[PDB]
Amino acid sequence: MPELAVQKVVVHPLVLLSVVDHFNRIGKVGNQKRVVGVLLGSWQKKVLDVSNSFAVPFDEDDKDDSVWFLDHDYLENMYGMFKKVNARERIVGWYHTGPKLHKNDIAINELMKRYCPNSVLVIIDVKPKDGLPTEAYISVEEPTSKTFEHVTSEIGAEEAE
Amino acid sequence: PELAVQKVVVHPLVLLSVVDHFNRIGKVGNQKRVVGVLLGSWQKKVLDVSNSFAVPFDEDDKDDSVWFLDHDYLENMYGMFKKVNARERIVGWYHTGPKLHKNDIAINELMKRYCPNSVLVIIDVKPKDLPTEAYISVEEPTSKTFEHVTSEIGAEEA
Repeated sequence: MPELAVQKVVVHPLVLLSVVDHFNRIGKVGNQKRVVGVLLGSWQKKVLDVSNSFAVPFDEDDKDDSVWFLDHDYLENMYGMFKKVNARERIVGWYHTGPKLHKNDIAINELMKRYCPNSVLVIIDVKPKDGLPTEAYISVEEPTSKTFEHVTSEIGAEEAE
Repeated sequence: PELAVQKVVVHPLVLLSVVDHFNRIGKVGNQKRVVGVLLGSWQKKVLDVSNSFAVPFDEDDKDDSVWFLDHDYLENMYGMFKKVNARERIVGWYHTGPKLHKNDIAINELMKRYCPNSVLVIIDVKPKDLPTEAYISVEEPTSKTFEHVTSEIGAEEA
C-alpha cells in the first residue's frame, strides 16, 4: 500500500560525523549559517541507505531566501570524483544542518531532483545538546502544491564505537 | 627536536572515513589496500589529521616499484575541499596496510611534493585488530626510511 518511493532512511555514523565536523570545522572561521550537501547511498525495499555525503558550496540571501544558489557544477564534479574511488554509491538526496526545514528547501530539493527523482532531504542536527539527530523528508506533490513529508530516519552502520 | 612532527592526532572521521571507504568497495571483490591523502592542521609538533580523501592508486603485486597514484586527482579533489572546508591542508597520506610497504618511501616522495613533512598514517582496517600507526620519512649511499611517530585518536564530542 506504498504511494511513496522511500519509507525509511538509515543514515550511517560517517555521514552524521562527516556533516557535524564539516559544520563545526568551518565554524572556527565565524561560520554563521547552515551547511548544504549531497547524500550518497543505496536503495532497498524502500529503505534508503545513506552511506556517504559531500558538502557543496551553497549560499542563500538571509533576507529573501528565494535568493539562493547551490553549485551544481561542483556537485556533479565532486560526485564524479567519488565514482572514481567509492564503488556504486549514488546521489540519493541531500542534506542541510537545519535545525528546521527552510522556506526554500522545496526549491532546493527540486534542483536536487535533477540528480535523483526521489531525492530525500535529511536535516542533520549538528547541535550536541539536542531528540534524534536526523530528520529525513521527501517532497510530495499535494494550485497543485508541493511539500515535504516525514520519512522514518535512524542511524545504524555495522561495526565499532 | 630534529623532527618536524612528534605526534599525530587522527580524528574519528578519518578512521571512520577510511574504514568505510575500504569495506564499502569490498562488496565488489576489493582484494587490495587503499591509499589516500590526509588533511589537517599543525601545532607544537602535533599533527592534527582532521580529514582525508581516497585517491585512485594501483600497484603491481609482482613488482610494487610499478605503482601509480593519480596526482591530478589528488590536486583536484583537494581543490574541491578548499572550496568548502576551511583551512585544512595536505599533511600526509594514508593506506590500509596493515604494514609498511616496500614502496611507501617512494609513494611518500610523491606526496612530499604537496607537504614537505608528509606523514604516512597506516590505518588498520581490521576490527579484530591501536588502529593508526603514523610514520615520517627520515633521511639516514644516503638512504631514506620511515620513523615511528606517536599517533592516537581524539576528536571533541560524541
